[PDB]
Amino acid sequence: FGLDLARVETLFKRELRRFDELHPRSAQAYRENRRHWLYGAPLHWMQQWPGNCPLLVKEAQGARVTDIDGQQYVDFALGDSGAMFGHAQPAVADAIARQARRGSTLMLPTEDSLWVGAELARRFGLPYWQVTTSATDANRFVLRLCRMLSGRDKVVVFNCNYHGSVDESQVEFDAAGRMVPRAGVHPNGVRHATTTRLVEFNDLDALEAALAHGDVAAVLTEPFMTNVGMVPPAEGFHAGLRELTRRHDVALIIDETHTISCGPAGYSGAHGLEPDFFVLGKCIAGGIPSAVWGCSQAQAERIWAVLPHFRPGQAINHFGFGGTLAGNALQLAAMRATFAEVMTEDAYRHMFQLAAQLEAGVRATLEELRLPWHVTRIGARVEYLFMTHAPRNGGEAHHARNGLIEACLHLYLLNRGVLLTPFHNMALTCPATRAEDVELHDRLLRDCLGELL
Amino acid sequence: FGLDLARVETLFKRELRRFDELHPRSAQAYRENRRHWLYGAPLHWMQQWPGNCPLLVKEAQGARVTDIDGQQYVDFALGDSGAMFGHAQPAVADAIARQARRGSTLMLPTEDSLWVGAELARRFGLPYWQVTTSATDANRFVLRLCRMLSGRDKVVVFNCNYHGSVDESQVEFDAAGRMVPRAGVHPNGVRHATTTRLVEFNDLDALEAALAHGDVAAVLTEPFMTNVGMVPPAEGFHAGLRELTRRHDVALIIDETHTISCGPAGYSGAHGLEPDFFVLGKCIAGGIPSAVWGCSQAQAERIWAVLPHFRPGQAINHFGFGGTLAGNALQLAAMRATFAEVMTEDAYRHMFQLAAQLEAGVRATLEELRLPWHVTRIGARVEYLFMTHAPRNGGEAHHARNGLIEACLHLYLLNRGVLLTPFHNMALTCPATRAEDVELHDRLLRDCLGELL
Repeated sequence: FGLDLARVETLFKRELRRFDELHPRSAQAYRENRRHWLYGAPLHWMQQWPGNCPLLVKEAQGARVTDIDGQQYVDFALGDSGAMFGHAQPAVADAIARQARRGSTLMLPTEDSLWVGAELARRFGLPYWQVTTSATDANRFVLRLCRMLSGRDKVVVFNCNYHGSVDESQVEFDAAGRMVPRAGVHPNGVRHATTTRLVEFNDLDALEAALAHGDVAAVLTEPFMTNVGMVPPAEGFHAGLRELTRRHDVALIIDETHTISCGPAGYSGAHGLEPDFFVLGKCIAGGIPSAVWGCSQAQAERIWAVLPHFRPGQAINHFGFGGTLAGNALQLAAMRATFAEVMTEDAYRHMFQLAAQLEAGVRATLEELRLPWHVTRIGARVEYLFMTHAPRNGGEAHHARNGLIEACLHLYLLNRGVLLTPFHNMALTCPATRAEDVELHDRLLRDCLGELL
Repeated sequence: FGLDLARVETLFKRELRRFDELHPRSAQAYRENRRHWLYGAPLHWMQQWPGNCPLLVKEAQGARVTDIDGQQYVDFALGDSGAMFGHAQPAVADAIARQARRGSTLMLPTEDSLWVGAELARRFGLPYWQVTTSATDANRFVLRLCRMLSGRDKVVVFNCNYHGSVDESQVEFDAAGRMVPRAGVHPNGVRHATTTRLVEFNDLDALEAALAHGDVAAVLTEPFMTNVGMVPPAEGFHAGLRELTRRHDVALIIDETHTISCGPAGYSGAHGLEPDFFVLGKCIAGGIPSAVWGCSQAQAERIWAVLPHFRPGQAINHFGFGGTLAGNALQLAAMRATFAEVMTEDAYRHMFQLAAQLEAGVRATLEELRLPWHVTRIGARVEYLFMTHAPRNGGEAHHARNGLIEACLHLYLLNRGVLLTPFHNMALTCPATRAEDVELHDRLLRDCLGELL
């Protein structure tokens, strides 16, 4: 990857010692938290920050975080996109506080549901919506409904996708081109040959061959892959994807949980896509677990004919999906504030300007140092990969990842006051990001890479 | 069932008209919400309230709800248990408001995690914990870990269980005693013979026969069934369940999402159960979607052996579970307030007094009217079933449910100011419930049943 791995290891060890010295109270907290949390924090992913323990946060506002050791950071991680529009957005926090004090969960709608339903249809261009407690659940539930409406059992996913804890998606290609369980993800009692057809992104011939079996209920995809580094769609890919799925009467599900970085209507709105289903989680409810999903009228009519509107006196049933706290008053209040006050054209304009600045800086560093790496931007979200050219598909991209180099870069920045999400080589801008914060990122990355070379 | 169904239909039709007359603004709202929500509200379950639409809530506090028509209710539904300790509990709402203003989701712990971890271990008597965004997810993720640690693929569940949108649980017995997909729940590409063994509750011989195949990773159960009416465990059943699962090296997962009504440490802490895993969602975070799960020391050691603590520089992986907003700062603040200030001995004592009063009142009415029905209480939660004696198992219980009678009783009460969850024949008390609220329930139920007889 253009670096001396011994120099990376040397720097990394020094930065691990620096991390211990700078964050003693977080380290003390980790010793205590390891006594009662299975993985030393409430979520096992939190163990995967670089450094010997996760930081404990004292407070955060906008793009600023302060830890319990008093260290201050500019935050480009933003809750791994859960806080994409910044921490503690005042309209959203105010809406959450107000609604909590007048009922958070009633198993009933409020007036905010009226506003949000109409907003979702206006913004995202599909008429009918539902709310879940996570993007994962939106994907699971849409796939169930697609199986119900179509009578077909298989879902197409793309190699090196991520759609959450959707077990049918947890597959990869092995060296022989066979679909096998994703590395490190147990098959969990699923035989994926019965549930899933796997294809590489940007391969219309392979997609045709998969759909032609006649057993595919849906294609589930990001419109631009973001969970193996960034994989842009090739020229003509979306048009082909849309055409093939129409021809084979296969649902096209577009998951914008990350690609909502592209604009206020997502990638789909910015590029004229025509999804059958649209999924969006992570960032829309101020840090309350939530997602929305939407569908076309044509899909809605097929769903209603296999799951009719409930009749008076009918036997109660969940029908295998929904959730007790899904679509609750608190979620809807937070969503209303987010869509009305936060996810605006002006907000995105600012985010794009700062993200473009960050992208240009990374690119200049990669060019100057002659690294065989590249950087990509989708709106507010910027990521680099350790290969010379943009990947054609997820399988290609996967080879351009490295745990040690990633940990070293991330920790060097962390110890000097910049947080990057540990799961990506990405930076995300929000309305509170300032030009100085981008300059600090840029300088620190350049310093780190220069020390390595 | 001891009622003439034509008389029930007649009363129900009258109450449907009454509902329309009393709630015109909610009906107007429904017409609009059906344009933008697939099932006319954010969550499709909300269509299953009786009456021609779900009520739109204006505000709620404690056990009091006011709708957008200005109608006032006493609430024994409490968000279908999501608001078990009342609406707008002041310490929990204050904690949510405060935390929203200082960072709600950071992909990092806060100091609240220190207190909450220690509290969960103290309260529930298992040492190690994790947080999810729902009870469903806690169940799914525990089952994945049990498959990983055991190398076995099957889960045992009980007929007419409910554990959330856990696909492997969605089975029932047909008329021949064969395991088939649960009515109204599509198999979703699963062949359940490969994932699931089904037994009736309170049947140790059948349980032994299922475990003896050597292919069961776990038994998943409520300790007292609450989702088909109430099915108490028989004398000696828990002792047998614990012993058989030990003998077969099978994990016992106890789901307390409802049975937390039994007391501050759940049914398990009242009755000396020895769960390998303990799951609790719905009510612990003030209406923020959340759940916890805990495991024994012995299970922790087996999990760490298959999924070791993350190492610096290791390649990132979710391993198939967790979620982006799981274990977040906002959830932890709400849980801390709940466990510290809300789920107290005094709260439970109040809840039990009012629930015992409600139970005794229902029973007096059933006995006076000579209905072939019975009522059961587990702590704060009271439910009747349309059969003379407590059911021995879920299959028996399922025959003593009836959509039309249930809708009629629920609507009669709703139109006269008492909310009951539409999915059960249950009433739940909270610290804000008042004696007069119980008296109103008692009188209205007696009036309804008297009109029918």
